[PDB]
Order: sequence, then C-alpha cells, then structure tokens
Amino acid sequence: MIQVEENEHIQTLVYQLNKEGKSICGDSFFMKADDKELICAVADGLGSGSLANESSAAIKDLVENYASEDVESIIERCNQAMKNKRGATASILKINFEQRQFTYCSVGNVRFILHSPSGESFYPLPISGYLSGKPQKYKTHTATYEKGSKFIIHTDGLNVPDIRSHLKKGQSVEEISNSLKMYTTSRKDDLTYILGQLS
Ligand SMILES: [Mn+2]
Ligand SMILES: [Mn+2]
Repeated sequence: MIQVEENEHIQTLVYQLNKEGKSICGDSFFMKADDKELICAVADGLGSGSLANESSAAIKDLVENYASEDVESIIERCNQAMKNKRGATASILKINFEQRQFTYCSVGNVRFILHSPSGESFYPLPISGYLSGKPQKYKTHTATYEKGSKFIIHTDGLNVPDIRSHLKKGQSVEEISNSLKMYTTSRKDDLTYILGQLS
C-alpha cells in the first residue's frame, strides 16, 4: 500500500505491506501534517498477526490522541498501553516546520535515518528492547534540519544494503520508494516505511 501526501513543508510517502499470507499488518503507522507541524509514528508489534497489530494499532491511536504532547510523553503512554499486550518497537517523530526543528524518540529496532544535502546525516543507534509495559529509559533527540533533508523511518522488515545512498541519490520520495521496491517483495515480515522530503 502506498500513500503520498504533501503540503508546503513536506512531501511524504508511506509504504506498508503485510507479512506473506497474513490478513492484518503487525506494523502500524500514524501520519499527520498541517501547516505548522508534522507528527508521525511507526510501530512494529512483536511477532505478527492480529495480536501484533493489537499492540501496534494501540500505539497508533495514542499517537493520534496525544499528538499535542511531546515525544517522550507520548512514548511513555504507549509503554503503559503495552501492559498485557505483546508489546512493540516504535519510533515517533515531531517536526516543527516554523523552527525547522524535530524531536525524535524511539524504543527498539525501528530505524530513523535523516540525510541532509550538506552531506551530514543523522542516524541514531536504536535503543535495545521493546515497549513491554516495564519501566523504560527514553531518549529524545532534538535537532535542526536543513531545507531539502530526506529521511526514512522503517520497521525491521525492510532490509536494504545501503539505505543512505538511496536517500542521497533519490530526488523525491517517489524516486527513493522505487529504488527500494526490490527489497519489499519477500514478505518474510510485515514491512512499513515512511519517507519524507522536507522543504
Ligand atoms: Mn512484528
Ligand atoms: Mn518486524
């Protein structure tokens, strides 16, 4: 499933496919942007199937409802919601268009790679473990981005040899998505990615 949306400040593309012969995606995503800010989140429920989706959809819903709060605060509420659920890995990203600034909070193997046309990249190593409901250290990265920045957030279903070069050489989220298409066909796992090109 490919979903594209743009406004003045960001062109986005979301790609989501279910694990082979599964009827429900274990991964979730949330995406909302208006003229001031963007919020998005990608979550991978443990395992797959409906109870993976139960955990990842609950994260999706919390991000939506608490979108006004800061990232750490939202991720906390997600951890709480994972009590007696399978749990999930997830990343949450807020962008303030007016300040060209982002805050990022993640737990587990969901990956965020930002590429700036000035060659600089932001590529935070993922926090170990998952959102299980147990007490969890959270870390927020806050940073300025450059006009023309290209980023991806993706679950571990997307395994690409050199994901940064794709972000570099592609000139639109469409181009980048197409260069990655060949890594999306195995269906060994649910596969979700968000691509953004920032004005
Ligand atoms: Mn999963
Ligand atoms: Mn996965």
